[PDB]
Amino acid sequence: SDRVLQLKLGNSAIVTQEAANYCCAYGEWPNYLPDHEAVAIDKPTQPETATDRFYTLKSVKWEAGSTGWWWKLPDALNNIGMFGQNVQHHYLYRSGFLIHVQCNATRFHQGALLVVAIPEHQRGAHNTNTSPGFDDIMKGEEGGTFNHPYVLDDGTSLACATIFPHQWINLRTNNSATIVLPWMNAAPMDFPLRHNQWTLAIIPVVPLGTRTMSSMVPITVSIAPMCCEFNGLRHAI
Amino acid sequence: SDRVLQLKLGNSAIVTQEAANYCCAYGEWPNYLPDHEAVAIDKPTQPETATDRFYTLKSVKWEAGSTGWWWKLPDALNNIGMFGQNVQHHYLYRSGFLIHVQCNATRFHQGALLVVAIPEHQRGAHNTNTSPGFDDIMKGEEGGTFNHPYVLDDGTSLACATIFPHQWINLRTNNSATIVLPWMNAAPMDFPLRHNQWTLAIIPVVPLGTRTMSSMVPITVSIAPMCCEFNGLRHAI
Amino acid sequence: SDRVLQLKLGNSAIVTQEAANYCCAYGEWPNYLPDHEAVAIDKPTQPETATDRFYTLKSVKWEAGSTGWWWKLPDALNNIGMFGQNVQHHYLYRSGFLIHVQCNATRFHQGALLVVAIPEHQRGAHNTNTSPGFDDIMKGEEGGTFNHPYVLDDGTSLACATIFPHQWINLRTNNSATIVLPWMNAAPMDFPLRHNQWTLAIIPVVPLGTRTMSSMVPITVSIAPMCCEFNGLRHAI
Amino acid sequence: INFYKDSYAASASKQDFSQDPSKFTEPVVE
Amino acid sequence: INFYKDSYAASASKQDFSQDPSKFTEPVVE
Amino acid sequence: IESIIKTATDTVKSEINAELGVVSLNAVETGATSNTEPEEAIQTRTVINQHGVSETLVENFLSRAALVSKRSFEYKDHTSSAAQTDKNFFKWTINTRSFVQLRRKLELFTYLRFDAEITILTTVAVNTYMGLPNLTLQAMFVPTGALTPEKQDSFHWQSGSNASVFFKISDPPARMTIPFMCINSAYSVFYDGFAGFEKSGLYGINPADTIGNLCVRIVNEHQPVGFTVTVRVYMKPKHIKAWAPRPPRTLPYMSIANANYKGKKRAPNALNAIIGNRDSVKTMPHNIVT
Amino acid sequence: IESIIKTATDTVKSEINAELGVVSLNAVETGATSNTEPEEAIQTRTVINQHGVSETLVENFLSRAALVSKRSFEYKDHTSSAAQTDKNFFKWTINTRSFVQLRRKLELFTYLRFDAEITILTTVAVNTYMGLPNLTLQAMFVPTGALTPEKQDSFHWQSGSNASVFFKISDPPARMTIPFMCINSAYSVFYDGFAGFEKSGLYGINPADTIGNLCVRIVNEHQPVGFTVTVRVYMKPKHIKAWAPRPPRTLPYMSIANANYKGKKRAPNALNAIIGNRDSVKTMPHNIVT
Amino acid sequence: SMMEINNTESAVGMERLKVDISALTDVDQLLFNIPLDIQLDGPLRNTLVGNISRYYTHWSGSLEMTFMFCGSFMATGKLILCYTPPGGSCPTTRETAML
Amino acid sequence: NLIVPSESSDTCSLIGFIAAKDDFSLRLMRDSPDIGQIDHLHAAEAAYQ
Ligand SMILES: CC(=O)N[C@@H]1[C@@H](O)[C@H](O[C@@H]2O[C@H](CO[C@]3(C(=O)O)C[C@H](O)[C@@H](NC(C)=O)[C@H]([C@H](O)[C@H](O)CO)O3)[C@H](O)[C@H](O)[C@H]2O)[C@@H](CO)O[C@H]1O
Ligand SMILES: CC(=O)N[C@@H]1[C@@H](O)[C@H](O[C@@H]2O[C@H](CO[C@]3(C(=O)O)C[C@H](O)[C@@H](NC(C)=O)[C@H]([C@H](O)[C@H](O)CO)O3)[C@H](O)[C@H](O)[C@H]2O)[C@@H](CO)O[C@H]1O
Repeated sequence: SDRVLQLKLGNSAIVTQEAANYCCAYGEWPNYLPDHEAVAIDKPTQPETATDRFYTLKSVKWEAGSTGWWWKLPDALNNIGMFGQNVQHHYLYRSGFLIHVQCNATRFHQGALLVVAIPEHQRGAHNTNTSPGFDDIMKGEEGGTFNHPYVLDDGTSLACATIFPHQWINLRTNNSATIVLPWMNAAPMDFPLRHNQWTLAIIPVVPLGTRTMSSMVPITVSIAPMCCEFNGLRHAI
Repeated sequence: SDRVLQLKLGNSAIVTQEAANYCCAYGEWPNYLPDHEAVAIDKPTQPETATDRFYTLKSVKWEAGSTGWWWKLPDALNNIGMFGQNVQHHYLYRSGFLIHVQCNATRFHQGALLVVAIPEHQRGAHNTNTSPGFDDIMKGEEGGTFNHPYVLDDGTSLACATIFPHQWINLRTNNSATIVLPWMNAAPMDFPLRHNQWTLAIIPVVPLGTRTMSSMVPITVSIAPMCCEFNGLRHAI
Repeated sequence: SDRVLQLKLGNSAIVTQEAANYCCAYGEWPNYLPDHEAVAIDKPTQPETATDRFYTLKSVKWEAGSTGWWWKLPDALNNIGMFGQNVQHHYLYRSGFLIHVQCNATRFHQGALLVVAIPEHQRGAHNTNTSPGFDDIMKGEEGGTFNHPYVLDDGTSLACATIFPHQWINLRTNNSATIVLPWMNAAPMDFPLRHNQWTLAIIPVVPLGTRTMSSMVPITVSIAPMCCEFNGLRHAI
Repeated sequence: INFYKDSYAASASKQDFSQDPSKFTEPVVE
Repeated sequence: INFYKDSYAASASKQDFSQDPSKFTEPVVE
Repeated sequence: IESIIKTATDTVKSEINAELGVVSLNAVETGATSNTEPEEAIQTRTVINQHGVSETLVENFLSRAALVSKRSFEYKDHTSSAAQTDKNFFKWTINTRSFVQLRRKLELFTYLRFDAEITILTTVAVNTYMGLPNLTLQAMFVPTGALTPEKQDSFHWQSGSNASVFFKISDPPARMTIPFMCINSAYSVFYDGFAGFEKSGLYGINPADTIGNLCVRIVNEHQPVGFTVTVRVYMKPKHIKAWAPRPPRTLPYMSIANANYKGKKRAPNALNAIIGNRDSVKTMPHNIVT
Repeated sequence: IESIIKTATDTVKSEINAELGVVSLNAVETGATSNTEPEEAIQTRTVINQHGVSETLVENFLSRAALVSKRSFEYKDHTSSAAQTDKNFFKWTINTRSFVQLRRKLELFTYLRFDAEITILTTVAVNTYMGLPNLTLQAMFVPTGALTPEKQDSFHWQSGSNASVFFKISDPPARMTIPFMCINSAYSVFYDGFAGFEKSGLYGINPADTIGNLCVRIVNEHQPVGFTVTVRVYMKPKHIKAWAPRPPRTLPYMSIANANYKGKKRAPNALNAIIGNRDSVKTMPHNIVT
Repeated sequence: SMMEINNTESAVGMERLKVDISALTDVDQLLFNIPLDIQLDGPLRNTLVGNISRYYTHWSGSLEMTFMFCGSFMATGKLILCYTPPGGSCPTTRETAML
Repeated sequence: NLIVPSESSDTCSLIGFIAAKDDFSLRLMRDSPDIGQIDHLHAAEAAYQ
């Protein structure tokens, strides 16, 4: 009941069947921006199935000395599909996200994945007073790697990161995490190229371990934007 | 009453005020594809204001020995704006068009423009048995020039081209033509990169003439796609 | 409808027919001073058609290097007709004004006239600490010329002078401006020889230009005092 | 709050939300 | 007590006892 | 049509227009501003706009307490000082034109009717240091043209009928409301004329619009040492009615007696160039580099 | 389900459970916290729990007046002082990040909407002793990026439209409420991005979340001796709405511009050891000796 | 109120309040551009919307730009006036700005 | 194109206006950067005489 899950958005579908009951972030489902919260007065484009569909990223190799992986949203998707084209042709952006993180292994493998969506993950740099630059933050579809995931690369803590919307991929129990993110910003819409509302963080709290045949175990991230709005149509940036 | 005209689509607006009462092609207004005529069963994207908006092409110089200009639709727009991105990311396409052709000059200038939208303008080549190639037909945003506009480059006639949806720009009377085209195909939708439903033809039946100061007189084509549908979402071609 | 206009006051009439819909200053029409705002207790003379009639001033030559023209009211009219005699024989004065500014040229001429009525146009002098004298301000029927019309000769701006009651004479569109001024003073009545409630300013924002035969283009100012009251009858000053 | 006997003594009157911008934006007659 | 004309001027509002901890403790759907 | 506006207007959703008849194209030459709505220009959405408009109320825009006078004087023995010096007292004809932030705000209008809330801050500095005296000051309101005192111990300071306020430096600042005093229903912020029957009077200055005089002394006899006493007068207009808005002052003010202008030497706010220059009309001044 | 909670919940008595079916064993991997009640884990009694929860209200947890700025400067003659020195005046861009107790409390949340109650304490020390002057200070609120004064007797201190507060050292501390000022519905306590359209802007700093500027001068002319004047600014957030709680800061703060981290050299709060070490996982750190 | 779009050198005084357009011999040509931050110095600053806004810090709401053509009656022509929402550089070609 | 006959002026002018609409709002009142002084104005001392 909690394991079986079917996720159809647009022309994309995902059947995960070793799932663990999906996370709706703060009990909030994505919606379109209502008229009493709206600011930009032009009629938005809501591309629906052209953008509200699962975008699979490049898989990362879960390895023995791995620290963690992060992707920033919408930045991981700003150059993919018709979502990326609506991002590049519009000033404003608003959507929710359906994040589906996939990692299976054998029944002889051990390993726990904290799959956590962090709102406004302002990254700190280590051992310096200089703030992280544009290239450290805006990695795009490739994402980044955690430097010190124990303090979540911001001087706080991995241990208290369960205050954020999260699931776990414990290789005993499940092979997929599913987080549903709403719009998470102080503003109604946003310029999607200079601001990230959510950071999907995927962290090896318990490392991958087995004594069976060593296979490449990947972690696959599929992200569906949900309820996309785009205001301020112009030329492509 | 017939002269004043206001054309608002999306974020685009056109006020022409020396117009001559716009042509609705075959008395038909563009609509979305209804369910009883639909074929492709996936939910189409209907981008609305992201695509249903005026696209201005490059202006052409109306000159003394000019023969004519043609643009093929959707091919003139398949690489412009969010219409071009929806064209490049989808297999199927259906829209109507609002064509607004603009050419003014002084009250001392003379000249008549047959502005005619030709459905399925299968172009013939002159003085050869070889059919026109891909490069002769698919000019894109630049359009083409009529070789023999008196037979409409297909062995027929300029003189009977008023059977097609047309207006005139007689420089006495008006400075703008406005043709509203519906979907004009034997099929409900179409692959927009290999088939052109309409050809906007703009032909000097009476040449530009004056005895005042010679200015560059341009002909400006603004085309609004109307009721865009796009089926078969995939990667960009 | 907006172009045709007929202005009958007293024995004077003006038919302008290239007008642009007359300005009523602050949406206020001239009235006589009511009893609940009245101060001077003697019965005023209200000469009606003897004073409430168009007074045409001397025309000014609109020329290529012209800066602007100003007339101060009531000072431009204090020595004209029966208005001037009622001004010279009474201490107190109150009226509105109907200002009709006239300037036509050919359909080959270009030029824009900001015709603006400025309340309490306290003129500044340029490049000095000394205030303007009596002779700089009180020009009478001849009026004055703007020194620096870009700052309206008071260190402010031509560009924001549309906050005042104004019309334009764009030689394309119209040949006449018409501003209806009410009484505009902190006091109910006023001594008309030492205070000007309104300044009609007429400024070449776009200069006169043509390539046809150069004719003298004049600007003709016709001012009708409206609802004249005069208190404090005595000898002529 | 005002304990003075003159009404001009009171605090500022920041309560007049009546606007008529048309006397500056549309001072035309037709 | 507030004698200022702006509502932000008031004292702190220590009266909101509404809790929804389940949006952090049970953000699940089933 | 006059209406009560507490928030900015809502945007209604709009659709595609293709109409031959009624018009984004207006008539400038009538002097009217464009009434083109965004619903008629682009294709809009519904926005319920909850943005308040109260901070641009003229009452809020002008009821800021602004510095109108700032006078330092020596508080000392003035047996052997110059006849120009403020000898433990100054007089000040109340104007709103000496300090340019309040001046440009009030000169946004032609007519103003307001009560003048007058706040008086006094600071003292020793001219070695032995401490600051808690001095009593007298500020006496004197009408325009009336008799002002000529020395510190003048018998005009008795204030039989002039309003005087006594206040100490350790106290909060002295605060009085001067009413709307004009013989007219509004002050003339600009006065296009002479307020005298001969032709030698001052242009631009109507003494009806002068509030009055602040005659400010130190009530104390002088100390054995000297002090510099700076009196700052603050005016808050209140119960404000404003009429006939004007172009704002662009050029720097030259004088308080008039609207004379010089401009700065270069753009911005020069005589022939109010806005700072760009290279061409197709040069974008802060173009985003990508 | 959202509900009003004024006290901690009561415990119901429970009995012996021996059931084959419904579960003390939950699902961590869903991201949900254990809903196991003590009634279901042990055999409980009835406890009517009257413990209030009002002190952990976010309004009470954050409406403490906290030191946000502490600036000393010389109050003296500054004819011959360095161009770095505060020459009888300082400006301060209002931040909540310079003092780490308030910073960590506000950084417990992602979004905060609050009005800022600003309290200003001024202390003065003589730089021999002759007494302390009751000085008048001006604190002028200036918006983010706007013009701040450049000297002590600047004409920007006239405050035609800027709010200024004048206050004396002998008075109670100056106190103003700054509203919730942000162009957004909340401040972003953390800002994951750049607030500029080019790629050279600062990371983590949204100027929408900057309250503004406190420009604090001494209004007095300088005394013949010098004084050190320490201005302490206190901010109490009020009318607080807080969104999206975060892990608390564990490592020491390095800067106010960012969330950069170093940790301490050893546990506790080191980069690789937040909690202080014990010998083994089966070593009890404060084991009772009997 | 009048924008000072021609805020260039050699444009002296009143010449700054108009933009001279001429006949061109190339198509789709840029004529002028306008920076749009009303809180800054530029063609919008000495306007009624610009000067009052610079007494304030925060602003919301739509703007209208009205352009009056002041050629002759015989002068004809078509312009396209494009507002581009922010993000990248100012558009320099017509086919980029009409998007 | 701007297309004029021989006796029209070949260069034409555009006057641009800007207004705000009625959805316009202004917050956070500050001193204007458009006016300033670094001295006292002329005749301001005469108010003390
Ligand atoms: C501060 C900053 O980030 N950049 C400065 C540039 O803006 C500056 O370039 C000059 O900027 C000037 C700005 O125009 C105003 C303004 O601040 O809005 C226009 C005001 O009306 C004017 N005020 C008065 C009372 O005249 C004001 C004033 O002149 C300045 O504050 C004086 O410094 O300027 C203007 O556009 C100039 O044309 C432009 O060159 C550069 C200097 O090149 O310095 C940067 O620090
Ligand atoms: C005071 C007392 O009764 N005993 C002291 C021992 O506790 C101390 O042993 C060290 O105690 C440390 C306590 O951990 C904290 C704390 O006070 O809770 C953890 C805090 O996060 C940390 N604060 C910061 C800002 O880093 C705090 C801080 O480091 C200390 O106050 C600095 O002195 O410490 C910790 O567990 C150590 O690992 C442990 O050795 C002994 C010293 O051995 O001194 C006793 O006086």
